[PDB]
Formats: sequence, structure tokens, C-alpha cells
Amino acid sequence: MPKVKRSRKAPPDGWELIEPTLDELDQKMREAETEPHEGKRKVESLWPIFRIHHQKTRYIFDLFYKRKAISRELYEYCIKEGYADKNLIAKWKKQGYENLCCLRCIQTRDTNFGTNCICRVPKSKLEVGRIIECTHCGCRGCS
Amino acid sequence: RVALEKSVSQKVAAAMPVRAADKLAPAQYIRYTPSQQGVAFNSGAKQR
Amino acid sequence: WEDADFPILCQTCLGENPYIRMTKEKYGKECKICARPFTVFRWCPGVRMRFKKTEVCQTCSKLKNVCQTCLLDLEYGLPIQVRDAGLSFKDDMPKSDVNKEYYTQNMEREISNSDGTRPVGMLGKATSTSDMLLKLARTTPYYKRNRPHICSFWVKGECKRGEECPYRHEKPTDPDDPLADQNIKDRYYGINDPVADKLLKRASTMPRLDPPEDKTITTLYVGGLGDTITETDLRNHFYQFGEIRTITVVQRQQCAFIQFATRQAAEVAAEKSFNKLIVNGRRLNVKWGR
Amino acid sequence: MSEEKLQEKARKWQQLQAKRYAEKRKFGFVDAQKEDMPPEHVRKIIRDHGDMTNRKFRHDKRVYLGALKYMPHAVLKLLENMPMPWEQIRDVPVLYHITGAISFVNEIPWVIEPVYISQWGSMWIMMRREKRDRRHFKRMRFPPFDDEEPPLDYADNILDVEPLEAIQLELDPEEDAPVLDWFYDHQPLRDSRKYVNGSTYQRWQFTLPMMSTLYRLANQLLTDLVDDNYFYLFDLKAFFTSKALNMAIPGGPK
Amino acid sequence: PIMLLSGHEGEVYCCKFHPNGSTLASAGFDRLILLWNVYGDCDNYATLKGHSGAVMELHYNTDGSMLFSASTDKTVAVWDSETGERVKRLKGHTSFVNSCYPARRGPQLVCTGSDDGTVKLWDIRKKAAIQTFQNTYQVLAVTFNDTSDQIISGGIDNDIKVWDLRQNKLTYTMRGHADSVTGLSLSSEGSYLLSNAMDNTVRVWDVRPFAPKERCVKIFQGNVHNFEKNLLRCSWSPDGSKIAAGSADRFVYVWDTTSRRILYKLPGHAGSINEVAFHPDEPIIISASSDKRLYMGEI
Amino acid sequence: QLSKQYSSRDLPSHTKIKYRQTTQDAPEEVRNRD
Amino acid sequence: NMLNLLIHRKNLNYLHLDYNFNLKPVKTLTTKERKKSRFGNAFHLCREVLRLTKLVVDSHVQYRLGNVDAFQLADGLQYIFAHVGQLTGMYRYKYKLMRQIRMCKDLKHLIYYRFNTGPVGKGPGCGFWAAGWRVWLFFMRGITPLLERWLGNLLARQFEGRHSKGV
Amino acid sequence: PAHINDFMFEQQRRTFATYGYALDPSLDNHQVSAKYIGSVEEAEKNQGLTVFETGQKKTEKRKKFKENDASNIDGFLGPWAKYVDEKDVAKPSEEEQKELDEITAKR
Ligand SMILES: O=P(O)(O)O[C@H]1[C@@H](OP(=O)(O)O)[C@@H](OP(=O)(O)O)[C@@H](OP(=O)(O)O)[C@@H](OP(=O)(O)O)[C@H]1OP(=O)(O)O
Ligand SMILES: [Zn+2]
Ligand SMILES: [Zn+2]
Ligand SMILES: [Zn+2]
Repeated sequence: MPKVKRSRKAPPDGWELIEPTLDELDQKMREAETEPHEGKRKVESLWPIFRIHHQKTRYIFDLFYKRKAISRELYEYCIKEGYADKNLIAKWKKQGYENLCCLRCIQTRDTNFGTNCICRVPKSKLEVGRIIECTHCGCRGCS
Repeated sequence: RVALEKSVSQKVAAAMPVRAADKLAPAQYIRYTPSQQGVAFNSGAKQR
Repeated sequence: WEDADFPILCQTCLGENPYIRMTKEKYGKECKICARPFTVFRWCPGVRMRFKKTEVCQTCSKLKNVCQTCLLDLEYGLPIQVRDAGLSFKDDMPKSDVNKEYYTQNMEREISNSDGTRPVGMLGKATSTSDMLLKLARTTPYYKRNRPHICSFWVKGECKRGEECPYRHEKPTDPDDPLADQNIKDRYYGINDPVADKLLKRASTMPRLDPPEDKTITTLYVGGLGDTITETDLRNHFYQFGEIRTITVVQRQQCAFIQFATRQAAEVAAEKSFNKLIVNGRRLNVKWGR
Repeated sequence: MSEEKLQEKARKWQQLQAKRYAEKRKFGFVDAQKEDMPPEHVRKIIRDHGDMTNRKFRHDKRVYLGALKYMPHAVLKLLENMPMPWEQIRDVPVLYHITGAISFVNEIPWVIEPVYISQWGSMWIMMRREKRDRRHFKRMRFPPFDDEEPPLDYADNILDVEPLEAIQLELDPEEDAPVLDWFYDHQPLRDSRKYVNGSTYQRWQFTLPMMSTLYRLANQLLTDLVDDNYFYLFDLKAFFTSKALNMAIPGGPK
Repeated sequence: PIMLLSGHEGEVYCCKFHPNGSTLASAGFDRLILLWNVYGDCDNYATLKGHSGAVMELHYNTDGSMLFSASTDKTVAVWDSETGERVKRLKGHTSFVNSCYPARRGPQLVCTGSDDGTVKLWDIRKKAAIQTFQNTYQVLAVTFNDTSDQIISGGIDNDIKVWDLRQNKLTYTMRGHADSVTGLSLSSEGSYLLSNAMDNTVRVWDVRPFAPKERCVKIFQGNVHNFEKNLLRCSWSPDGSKIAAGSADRFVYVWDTTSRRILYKLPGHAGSINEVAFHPDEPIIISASSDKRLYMGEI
Repeated sequence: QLSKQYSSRDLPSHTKIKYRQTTQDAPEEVRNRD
Repeated sequence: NMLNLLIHRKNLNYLHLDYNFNLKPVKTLTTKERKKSRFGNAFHLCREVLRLTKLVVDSHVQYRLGNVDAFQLADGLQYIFAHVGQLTGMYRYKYKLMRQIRMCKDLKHLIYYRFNTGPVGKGPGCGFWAAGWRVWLFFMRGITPLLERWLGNLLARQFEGRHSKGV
Repeated sequence: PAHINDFMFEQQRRTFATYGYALDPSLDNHQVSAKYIGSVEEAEKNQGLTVFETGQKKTEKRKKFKENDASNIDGFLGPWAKYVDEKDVAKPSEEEQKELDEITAKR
């Protein structure tokens, strides 16, 4: 019933303290995944998923880099099994990109004029206080 | 020969119909002089 | 299919910034009149204004000489019926299905042989802009056209999208008003468009000089003259317009009284000058004297 | 002229010029990539659209239909990667339409040739010793599902289940030392630059013990001929001639 | 004929002749340097490569034997017109080196103007710097004086500056331009120097042993700037007879030294003209414009 | 108004034009001949 | 979903395609509907190809649910590929298929009569499904451009309309 | 058919968008000067500051929340952090509500 594991390799042994957090997070992902398509909207019914996804990888990003509270081996096992997100992480590690909402909000080809979401514009340079809801992620100004 | 064959190419590329879709050409820039020039509209400028 | 280089649009509808960014889509939609597929151009009018779209073929535009989305005339800028009436035009574009598709086909074949420079047909033979047309014309850009629609949710209370409600969260207009229901097809054909009738009544109530009863009342009173005018200047106002017989420049009342030699000449002069004979900046009031 | 004027002039022009000639908008710079979405994105879209009967969608109707022209590609791409009985689960890269209209498995199954033949040879031995030593073989039923039983959901039905041991043959630790660990992997040495080109998986290079065990393992699916004069009048040219003369050798085609 | 040349992928910023009048060099955003033959069909033989940034200024030597080319990527480059290959990568510039000038008829020596706040003097042989006059700010154009002993530079603060190579101080500062100067070119007189500046005015100056102390000589009207603030460059004719300028107005401006009249505002271009080149032999004009191609006008 | 219909017989075929070679009868020889 | 959207767009409400891709009428149809509702070889070739793939993926789903076995899955797949003639009914619509069909018989006589060379018996448990799989993959390599052409024509004709002007 | 440079057009457009004034684009055959078009007095008083150019602005930025510790199960607002000075419901009120009911009946 968990993210049943493909490796068949033994998890390295920090796995036992990050186990329950990831487990309840996957509980929350399954639940917010099934949450059925109410009179909510058709653009915004996919905002939970991106939200949760960021969370999980964010969490592991902490416990390896900002706490150094897990090993390289355990962290790599946790990427390989699809808890984390290899490139969301490898993007987070850049300099202008600490809080990037979803990896698609910087895809230049997915938008006709060749730009990023207004998600990506610094809040100051707009200064108009206008609510921003990037249609992709639902984020409100990732950076 | 030139005009002939280019029109050929378009008519036969219709008969490709499985269009090996090429990229969209780079964004063009066009400079436009309205007929209705004046400072009532265009924020006083003449061209856009 | 049509194929264009740019839209052909009113300056009101094109926007405010000098720098606009606009997208094209080849064979994107069907002209609501020409009924055939067109290329559709979409631009963001301004900050917090709805994206507008060209809504009529380039031929369906050049034929009646209008703005492909604003639909108002190109030079003056009134509804198509008003401009037609002011040009005294009689536009014979067919209505039924087969006749209209056939007429569109041949009109397009003949407009293919053009220069792309000016409207085809009587729209060149009717460019004599009458003072009624110039008088009804819009002056500055009525840029209230480009604000978004009315939020059914925010009209019922529901626009829970915060401030992002996709429509102006104001009061819905009472549907009884004539200025509410104007179908695109009629507004292009000019048959019973309420804005046309309201603007025509406004043009009928607008001030124009009145004619007298007697043919012998050939003295015309111009009120509000001022002492910066000359008798020779009043002449030059009413000299080549026919013949003037006499001119009394009343300086004790700042007015003038022009006796003419031709009734139609003086009538044309004074009516054409009604409150709008602006010589040296004076609002003279042209009327027939006692 | 005012100095602070010139100073914020240097400020403005510095920032302006700096961004305008930034390496980002250099000439031939091409934007980096499109990296992967999460899986739940696909899963949610497709379970949402369901069977396009709810009028809430009603516009993906047209694209849904128009995508039929390409479904013989999706089928071919799907069936050419099926998971090969020594595996329980295979994960594949998937390219899909953002409305769930179509789903192309986006991959080509490269294999190492001697590895592959050895794996299928082990299958030969296992299948045979199993069919000999099973009391009664039960043949599944076709079709396995009924005409109006709607298809199952992955998420509700297979997502969390445990996947039922596959047909490994159990390799002996001494003689098959050089392969016992990586034998039954999906793409065996995918990420070890000593033996494979890289992650595009061309170009193997192997050790001679590796090759010897592989050989012995695939021994069942193999010819124990050593040379070519076995096919004396039984090669391509003999057949080309016979066909040309309309005469036919004993065991050859006509 | 008009002879429009094409084959450049992005703007061409710099175009100039062989000092022979034999071959053509042009360069710009595409980070490489194209060469052509001026005569015949105006055909392209060679393409020099290597510069990672935009080629902001190419400059010949006075024989035509080695090529200097200032790049955006903090570097100048000298190459062999014999081969097209790099001999030297003048590194060490701490920012955008926009302008380059090889000493003519003196020892081989180079002055480079850059966006670092310094003008730099370099010897080609030593792989080391000679002198550097950090005034305060970006220098946008630089040219020597025919003695190879003063160095003139024009930047953002509108006061054209000249350093003495031996006392190394601000020798000559001249004033009168209302906004940033964008181009200097000293005529083959060795005396008269031409200055474009986007304030819409072009000026003429003269560096001599003795000058009237306020050497603002001739003034012409016509050049334009806009939201582009592209770098605008001027030149004298081989004779000191006609001044050629470009502008963001798509009009090649050809004026005269004598009557300062507008001999030409020629249309024909599509984007801003960044550099006009005079033939050292002929009445041949080559326009490098931001419309990604060139023109070969004959007057 | 261009259709996307298509035909089995409008597939590309014989896409190179043979030209009359040096010995077959090229317009040069027949230009010469008596 | 695609095939049902096709059926219901043509306004043919009296037919329905069930979940194993059988097409069945839910009334008795008059002549006008027996005619209006005839379909072509494009529709049916696509139907039958999808039926083959559903047979395959559903054998795999049975494996993954726990219902069968590794050996039963392997042999059932071998079965599927050997007997496409009696399970799909594809040959009706592109009869050239029998090339493939005869091939997958020849292979099976080889493999079987080398599989059971010893004590191994004539029973079901022989799944060595590489060969037939290969065969149907090459068939698909050939058929995809054909079917993409035929389906492009069908969809065009359904959305533009048939051209009776300059035939 | 112009050909212009790319950073600069977007710079001028964003300027005119968020500041309300812009370096007018008319490339006239009569040599005009650099004139700030639109909100001219705004360009004068704001020193021509562009939305892209950094500049001193003491403008009160709207108050927002910040819950960026991703271990709280319902905690992480992260990049999706709402604005703190935002409303919690959006609706029209008693007078406009009855008026809209009256209008929907009139229609
Ligand atoms: O039904 P088919 O396509 O004709 O294949 C079967 C079958 O093969 P499956 O095992 O895949 O069903 C049999 O196999 P066994 O009975 O051997 O297990 C058998 O082949 P045998 O002849 O070897 O029995 C039989 O053939 P027949 O009806 O002649 O017995 C026949 O294969 P054929 O193509 O040989 O008919
Ligand atoms: Zn976004
Ligand atoms: Zn996002
Ligand atoms: Zn974001």
C-alpha cells in the first residue's frame, strides 16, 4: 500500500525517521488526488497535486541540505523511488530559484510570447498589489 | 521557373497533408501609422 | 480564406500604449457575415482590459469600410447605419443564404483586383463628409469599451475568485434598455440597431439654424460678432458663397446683418455656418433677420 | 551639469545595458529543457475526463476525436515495450497530451544482444522444467474481462498491490559469479560507465568471464555448428539459383 | 547598383573596408565576423570565429595585415587577416570592452574603451597592460592621436577626454555636447575629429599643438536616438569632404565638411543603421544596419 | 479553402525527372546534327 | 472513447461499442439505419487492432492483480499471439494479414516440436512468446502509415464534408 | 516591416504598463526629441524610472503570510502563500443583490 518499492534493495538506515512524514504525505496526495471534480473549476482541479508535490520534495530538500540530517545514500534512495523530484531540486539549488512553484512555470515554450508566468516576476516590480494566480500551479508569486 | 515551382511546392505540401510541422517563424515587428493621428488618442504619439 | 498583414482597427480599440504585442492565427474563425474562414488577430488592449479579437473578414471590412472589431466607421466613427444615412448611401448587400454567398464570392473576386488602399465602390463615391457626420463624431477615445464583462457570479454574489473575478463585479444593466441587445449581424447590416436610432434622435435635436417664413426676409442676423471683425471679413465669410447685397456690422450690439443677392446662397452659407462660422475665434449665431 | 544626475544616469544605464546584454539572451543560447511532470497529473486528468459525457468538458470533445489519426502509433509504441517475463514491473517514459487525449510510450527498447539471448535461454530452461513438473496447467480465459465490465482503475486496483514473483531462474553463486546480480535487471548495466556507453545505452564492453557465463547460459537456444560448409547447397545463393531455375532442392523452398 | 548584402543572422554593428579597398569585414550580434570581396558581385569568402560575446567594434591595422575586434565578453581580439586565426586574446578587461583602436604608424599599441570605468593601453607582444586611465566611468569610444601620444575617449559624462601617454593625466577635456557621445573618428588629416552623440547633434573638433582653447568647430543637425540607445558611429571621407552618419531613423545621412548641408538622407534600410563605411579609394558606401544585412551604395 | 483529404494515388512517386543523357539524344547533339 | 465519440458524432445512437470492442445494435434497424450505420475498413481495422491490445494488456492486468501466475501469463501471451485469427477477426478487413497468420503458425510448429522433445508433453504450458510478438510488431510497423492515412481521410470527411463538386 | 531589438521593446512596454509613461516610439522624418508620452508629469516626477530598473520606492507592499516549513502536514503555504491583507469571501450585498435579482427577472 505505500509507494511499493521497486529497488528490492534495502533502504539505507535513516529511512526509519523520515518514513512516517512521507507516509502521511502520500496519504494526503492520494486523498487530494481522488477529490472529485466538483463545481470547483476545470483549471484549478490540478492545483492540489502541484502543491503536494512541491511539499514532498521540499521536505527532503530540507533534511539533506538545510539540516544535513540524512545521508547521501538515503537521500538518493528517496529520489530514486519517486518521493523527491530530481530536477525541481536541482533547480532550487540555483540562485534566483529558491521557491520555484512548479517546474512548468519556467517553461518558455509552453507560452506563446516566450516568457515565464507572472508567477515568476518579483512582487516589487509589479507593485500593483494585484492577486496573481498562475494558471499552471495556482502559486501566488513563487519568487 | 521560380514562381511556378514555389506554387507547386505549396500545392504539393497540401498533398503531404501529414505536415512535418516546422517551427513558427521568429516574432515579427511591424510599425503602424494610424490614419486617425492626433493627441486625442495614441497618448499624443503618432506611431505604434 | 482571407490572409492579412495586420488588423484594420479603430484607435480606440487598438489600445493606449504605443507598444503593443499581438498574436495571429491563420484560418482561425468564421466571419459572422462573410461566413468564410479568416485569420484572427488577438491583442491585449491595455492593463486590466479584455483581450480583443478581429471579428469580421478583411473583405467584409473593406466593403463597408469599418473597423474589423470595433465595427464603427473608419473616418468619423459612428454606427454603420448613421454613416450610411449621413452619406445618403443605399447599400445593396444581399440577405438570403444563397444570394448572399454568391454576392460575397463575386465581390471578393472583384476586390482582388484592387490596391488595398481604399474601400471599394460607393464608399469612395460618398466620402463627402456632411457637417451632420462631423458633428456626431466622437472626439476622444471612449476607452470604456475594453473593460471586462459583468460577473454572473458577482451579480449573484458568487464571484469567490477574490479580486480576480473574470468580469466587472458591478451592477448588471437593466435588460429593458434599447442599448442592450444589438446582434452583430444587424449592426453590420444596419437594420434596426438601437444605438443608431438614439444617435439619430440626438442629431435631430442638435442645434441647427432655423429658416424664416417670408422669401423677402433676405437679411441674415449673425449674433456674437465682436470688434475684431471687419466688414470685409464678414464679406469674405459671405462673399464667394454667392453674392451679398449689403452688410451692416452693428458695433452697438456686436452683431451683423447681411443682405444677400441669392436666397439659396445665403441659406447655405448661414446654415453651414450655424454656430460654427469660426472666424477669428468668434461664435457667431447665424439667423434670418427681421 | 548636476552630478547626482550623472550618477543615477550611470546607475540606470548600468542596469539597462547589463540586462540587455546578459548571457541569457545571447545569440544561439537555447532554453534548457522540458523536465518531467509528476505522475499524478496524468492520472488525475484522465480519471477526470472519464468518458467524455459530462458537459463540463465538451470542448476536448473535438481534440479527443481528432487524435484518432495517431492511435495506431500509440498502440505500436505501447506493444513494443512490454515487460518481458523476467520482470514484474517496468517503468516507461510517457509523452501525453495535456487533455489526456492520447498517451505515447516514448521509448525504444535497446538490449544487449548476448545478455538478451541468455535471458531468454534461461526462460527456456525454466518454462520447460516447470511445464514438466506441474501437475495441471490452467490456461487463462480469453477475454479475461466481460463485455460490460468497465475497465479497472490503476490507482484503486493495481497501484498498491504486491506483484507476484516473476520467472527468474536462480543462478548459482560460484559458476555464475560474474552475472548473478545484474542479470535480471531491466537494462542491466545501464549506469556503470565501465561496461556501457552511458545512459543512452549503446556500446557495451564486457569481460571474458562475463561472456563465458552468458554463453553457457544461452547454450540451449543455440546452434552447435562451428563452420559454414554445413550449408553447402543450403545458403542464400543456392536458393537464389534454385528459384531462378525453378528447380527445388530436397528440403528447401519452392 | 544598390547591392544589398545578407548572410548575417542578427544585427550587424560594425562594417569596414580593407585599408586596401580589397576586402570587406562586418560583424555584430551573431558573435562571428564575416568577410566579403568588395568588387565583382560583392561575394563572401571567409568567416572568422571565436568571439563568445557580440562583436561590438572591428578595427583594421593601417596596412590591413592583422584585425582587431572588440567583443562583449570582456575581451579584445587580434587576428591574422592572412589566416583569420587568433594571435592574441586581450583579456584582463574587467567588463564589456566596446571600443578598440590600433596605433597607426607608431609602435604596435592598442587603446580599448570598455564598460569597466577604464581606458586600457596594451602592447600586442607582451600579453600585458601598458597604461590605464580610470576616470570614473564607462568609455564608449576611443581613438588615438596621430602622434600616438594622446588618447581621446567619449563616454556617458559628455566631456570628451584626452590623456597624454607620458604624463598620464587628463590632458584635454572638451565640452558642449548635451548628452552621451557615441562615436569618435579622427579624419586622415590627423587633426579633425568627428563626434556623434545621441542628443541629435554631431560635432567636429581638432587636436593640435595649439587650438583656440575651445575647439568646437562645425556642427550638424539630423541624427536621432530613441528607446534603443544603440551605439551610433561616424566617419570622415577619405578626403575629409563628406561626413557619413547612421541613426535609428533608417536614413543614411551624408553631409559635407564644407557647407554642412544635407547632401543626403537616403532611405532604403529597414532597421537602425549602426555603421557607415567609406571606401579608401572609391565613392563607395557600405551601410551596416540592425536589419540583419548591409547595403552597398555608389555615389 | 484547402482540404485535408488525400488520396492513395497522390503519394509521392517518381520524384526525380530523368534528363536525356549525353548519348541518348541531348539537346546539344540535336542542336549540332545535320 | 475515441471510437465511441465517432459513433455518437455521426448521430448513430442505435449502436454501441461494448468494452471488448464489439459493435452491437440496441434496436432492430430499418433499412435507412442499416445503411446510414455501415462502417468502413478504417473503422474496423482500428477496432480490431485495439481489441488485440486490450487482450494483451488485460492478460497483464490479471497477472498484476494476483489472479494468475507468471507462467500462466507467459503462456497466455504466447497463446494470444499464436491465435490472432480466432480471437480478433482482423483478417476480415485487411485480408493480407494471413501472411502474418501463416507465419505465426509455422513458428509455433517449430518451437512446439522442439519444446516437447523429451518427457515434456503436448499440454498448454509453453510460453516462449518472443517470435509471434516480433511478427505482429512488424505488421504494425507496416500498417501504421496506412491507417493514419485512412483515418485522416475519414476524420477530414467527417469534419469538412465530402466534396461532390469537382470529383 | 521594422526590425528592432528585443530587450528594449519589452523594456519600454513594461515601463508604459506599470509606470504609465514611456519613451515615445515615433521615428519621424522630422527630428523629434526624447519625449515621455502618456503620464508625462509622472515620468518627470518619478525620474523616468523603469519597472526593470531598480529604483527607490518606499511604497507599502501589501501584507502577506509566510509558512514555509514543509514538515507541517497542513502547514506549508510555501510559494502558494496567500496575501494577508486579502478578503475571505467575495460577494455582492443586500441592495445590489436584490437589484441584480430584479434585473435577472427583467431579463
Ligand atoms: O489451435 P491451433 O492454432 O491449430 O494450434 C493448436 C495447438 O497449439 P496451442 O498449444 O497454442 O493451442 C495444439 O498444440 P498441442 O496440442 O501440441 O499442445 C495442437 O498442435 P499439435 O498438433 O502439436 O497438438 C494443434 O494441432 P492439431 O490440431 O493438428 O493437433 C494446433 O496446432 P496446429 O496448428 O498444429 O493445428
Ligand atoms: Zn505560473
Ligand atoms: Zn507554478
Ligand atoms: Zn510559482
